[PDB]
Amino acid sequence: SPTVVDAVVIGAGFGGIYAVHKLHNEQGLTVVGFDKADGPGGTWYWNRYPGALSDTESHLYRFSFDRDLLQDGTWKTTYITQPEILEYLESVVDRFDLRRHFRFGTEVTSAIYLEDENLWEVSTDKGEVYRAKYVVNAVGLLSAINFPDLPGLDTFEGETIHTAAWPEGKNLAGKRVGVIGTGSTGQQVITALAPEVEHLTVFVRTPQYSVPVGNRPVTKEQIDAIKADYDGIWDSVKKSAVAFGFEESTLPAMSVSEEERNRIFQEAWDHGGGFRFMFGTFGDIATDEAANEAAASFIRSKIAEIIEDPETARKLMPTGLYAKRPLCDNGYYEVYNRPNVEAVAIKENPIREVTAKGVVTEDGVLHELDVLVFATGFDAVDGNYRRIEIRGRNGLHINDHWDGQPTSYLGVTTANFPNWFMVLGPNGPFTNLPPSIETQVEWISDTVAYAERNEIRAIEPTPEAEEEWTQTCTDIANATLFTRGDSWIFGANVPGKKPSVLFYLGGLGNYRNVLAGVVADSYRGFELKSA
Ligand SMILES: Cc1cc2nc3c(=O)[nH]c(=O)nc-3n(C[C@H](O)[C@H](O)[C@H](O)COP(=O)(O)OP(=O)(O)OC[C@H]3O[C@@H](n4cnc5c(N)ncnc54)[C@H](O)[C@@H]3O)c2cc1C
Ligand SMILES: NC(=O)c1ccc[n+]([C@@H]2O[C@H](COP(=O)([O-])OP(=O)(O)OC[C@H]3O[C@@H](n4cnc5c(N)ncnc54)[C@H](OP(=O)(O)O)[C@@H]3O)[C@@H](O)[C@H]2O)c1
Repeated sequence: SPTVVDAVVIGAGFGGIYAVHKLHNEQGLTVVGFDKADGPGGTWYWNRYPGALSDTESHLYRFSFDRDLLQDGTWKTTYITQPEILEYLESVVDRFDLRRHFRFGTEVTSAIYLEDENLWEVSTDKGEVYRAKYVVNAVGLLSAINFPDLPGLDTFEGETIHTAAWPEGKNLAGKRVGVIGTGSTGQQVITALAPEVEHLTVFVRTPQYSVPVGNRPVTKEQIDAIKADYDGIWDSVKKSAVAFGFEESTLPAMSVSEEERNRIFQEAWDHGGGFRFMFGTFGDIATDEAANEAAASFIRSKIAEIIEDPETARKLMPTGLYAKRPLCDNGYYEVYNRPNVEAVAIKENPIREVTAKGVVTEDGVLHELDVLVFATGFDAVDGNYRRIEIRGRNGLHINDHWDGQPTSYLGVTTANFPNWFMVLGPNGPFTNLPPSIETQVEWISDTVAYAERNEIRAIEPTPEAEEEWTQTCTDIANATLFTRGDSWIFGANVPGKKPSVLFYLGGLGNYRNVLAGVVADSYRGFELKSA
């Protein structure tokens, strides 16, 4: 005796919160949501590591769809910490009475399409079964935990924390900590842990490029000036490419004098923001090799000013293309001048084994550790889809459908899987994410309503349309240097995972233009089954 509902939503982050609001409050459908978390927040429920903070400016790292909720927003700094975002997202849940629609502490273990009924059968880890005509997957593009295995790790004194599963209230003051990982998460937790711990050991494998964040206090008059121009601010954001609120440059870097190139880089550096350094200074830093090297070397010279010990600056000096997700920090490079901060270059002096009481290097040197923080990445974009049994038409598994690379049509849809939608699924926009999540959930909500109104019982894309979208994303990505960034953005960070394109990099405005032309062209690329 399964529970019948119109729509199932998986995940209670940004995407699920909004999807439950659109499907129930606006369209009046019966909806059930799920999250293995005990409450809402998604990313910001799980990542409670110290230093966790958004690189989207405070006034734009939030929903834009409700004007009253925009005029009630509050914040203290130019950027916003994890406890502030979790609080904001919880406030959205109470504001729209969404809580009662969500089954928390529950994991969706299977999602099986029943063709003869045109219904999805969704079963959970608690034993309950549901049947729905629509399924909306908001399972998170940076959500499936990546946890590398090390020799003898099952045999260790003390705790092993992956940053995306940090226990609330855990403080490491006065302890002896090691951190592995030098991406955005590692930098934040290294910078936050340095003043409190008595010895920090950073196992650095690939040092990265990072600019100052510039997180400045915000006055009431500043907030009010933003609130009285919210419409135009969001209008410009949604028409732009990366949607961070700053003017995106079209000036080629090597077309100006060396002094002007320096002046522009130094202005962004002093202002702050990783995305602004990459896209707000010149227009070809991500597509022109000479422009990219000008940006990379300017950052290197700054790191050489900061880190006094030249041998310490050597291990932390980033080489190669400036083509990973732009990073910014609250004083990351100054940490290594502290006497109680050690850097270990893992590529020269590798990790050999985890002992009972610490980590041994091929140094013939053990580093004792009360705690070992894992600042490693995510099985990004497609990870949380491959972890569960998703079968569509003819019972074809999602892993067999996504045999090689994960694919979509327009980032929100895939073939053989009718009435089945993805928020931040494969081959979607690469922007400030809340306004791209809103764009997707809005199109998904409008597409369900169109099915309900015109009596369609199954919508799904054609293989021809899906392959056309893959090619469109592949051609655009091949015009950039991100394809050679060697990061999670192209699926190169998980061993066993085959690299591929994973993002449409045409920008949010072009993406929204593509979605609107698809709808106006009577859902071009979509097969409709009626009656
Ligand atoms: C530390 C950090 C900082 C970031 N900073 C920024 C930033 O400044 N700007 C920006 O644009 N983006 C940022 N991001 C990225 C992005 O904005 C967030 O990941 C965003 O909140 C995604 O929202 P979501 O709802 O799509 O997914 P998530 O927040 O990841 O929510 C997915 C949810 O689905 C649940 N789930 C998955 N599978 C199942 C299942 N089988 N059953 C039940 N529940 C399931 C998970 O528990 C999770 O709670 C950051 C990400 C991280 C990790
Ligand atoms: N906006 C924000 O402030 C913010 C903050 C945190 C996260 N994020 C988002 O989340 C993404 C991922 O961030 P993240 O830093 O958690 O992930 P990440 O970019 O994948 O970083 C993983 C780190 O772990 C290292 N590592 C991986 N496997 C290892 C192994 N087997 N042994 C040793 N070291 C290993 C990596 O080194 P290698 O490079 O050598 O592989 C890297 O330094 C970011 O790009 C960003 O989109 C955003």
